[PDB]
Amino acid sequence: GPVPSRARVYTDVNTHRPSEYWDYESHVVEWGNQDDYQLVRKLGRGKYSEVFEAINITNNEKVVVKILKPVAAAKIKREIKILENLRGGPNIITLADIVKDPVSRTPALVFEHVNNTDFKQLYQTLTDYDIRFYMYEILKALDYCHSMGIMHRDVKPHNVMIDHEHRKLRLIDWGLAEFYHPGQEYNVRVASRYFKGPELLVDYQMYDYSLDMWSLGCMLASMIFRKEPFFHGHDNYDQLVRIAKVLGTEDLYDYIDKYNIELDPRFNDILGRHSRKRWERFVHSENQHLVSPEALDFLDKLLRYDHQSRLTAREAMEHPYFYTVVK
Ligand SMILES: Nc1ncnc2c1ncn2[C@@H]1O[C@H](COP(=O)(O)OP(=O)(O)OP(=O)(O)O)[C@@H](O)[C@H]1O
Ligand SMILES: N#CCc1c[nH]c2ccc(C(F)(F)F)cc12
Repeated sequence: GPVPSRARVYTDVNTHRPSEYWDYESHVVEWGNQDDYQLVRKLGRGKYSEVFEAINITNNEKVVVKILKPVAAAKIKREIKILENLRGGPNIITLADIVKDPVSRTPALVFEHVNNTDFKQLYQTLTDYDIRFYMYEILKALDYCHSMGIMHRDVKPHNVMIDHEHRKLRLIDWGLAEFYHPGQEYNVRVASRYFKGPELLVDYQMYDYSLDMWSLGCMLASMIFRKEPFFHGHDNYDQLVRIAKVLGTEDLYDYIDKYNIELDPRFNDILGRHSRKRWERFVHSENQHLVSPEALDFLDKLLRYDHQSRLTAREAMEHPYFYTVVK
């Protein structure tokens, strides 16, 4: 069957920590006072929650309340434990409280509010310097959570809040996050389609933190090349074909061979034969201002089929692409 894999960094984190750290089922939730929060307006509704802007009436400060939809309780305790474990970490959203919603009778996660800049404005106007600056801020969040034995598994621009006025970034939406345990087989139905790593698309379950680094590369490619999304699959199968038209099919077959993966036969008629395209092929007059040899070298080291061959978040921080960023 498939050959096992383990991360090349932070494999022992959850072994060195006490069981209480990762055993989220055993965690006893400390419930706050639901009346401290007055809902102001609905901000959105996803598959797993309804999101509201609210006011903490004990300090008159804005908060965001995520009221969980009645779903599997195991997912809820996992997100709570991860948020508590990561609290105070660089650029990690702060979980301010956990209360029982009086209407839904389900948990409501209270977060610090970020006065976030409109997603479209960020995509359209962040400069070359700003992309490098904010990518460095995301790497601080990812190296932190990976160093804490957690993979985010849903890295994408809608999960990265920026209050541009205050040069403030927060990595949010930890609902798909998981503790990394070497040898564990994980569910491949994670991340948004355009950000799914090849490991997910080829149904390789023994993945790790490096999945986040692929997602980050997808985010970077779409920003610098002005191509939203960069890999535009019609479904999860066509998603792998879109990647193969850029990275080539030879390296894909080598990846499948190395990990002894049985590729879904549905791919035999759609993958075709493709050679890697040099990153310069995607440069044009409308994206030249965001492209540099350092950006292309960095992107090249994230977008690799072999999850063990990608830069880790800490190695990425050392890359020349960030030399210009004020530290
Ligand atoms: N801490 C926070 N501060 C401010 N706004 C927040 C915070 N957390 C979440 N939000 C906002 O809550 C809103 C609703 O979130 P939701 O997951 O339902 O939608 P979405 O982000 O637009 O979708 P998706 O990420 O799946 O594409 C979004 O506009 C998001 O920016
Ligand atoms: N794509 C897109 C827009 C966007 C939303 N949140 C971000 C966080 C970082 C970056 C960075 F500039 F660093 F790539 C971009 C965004």
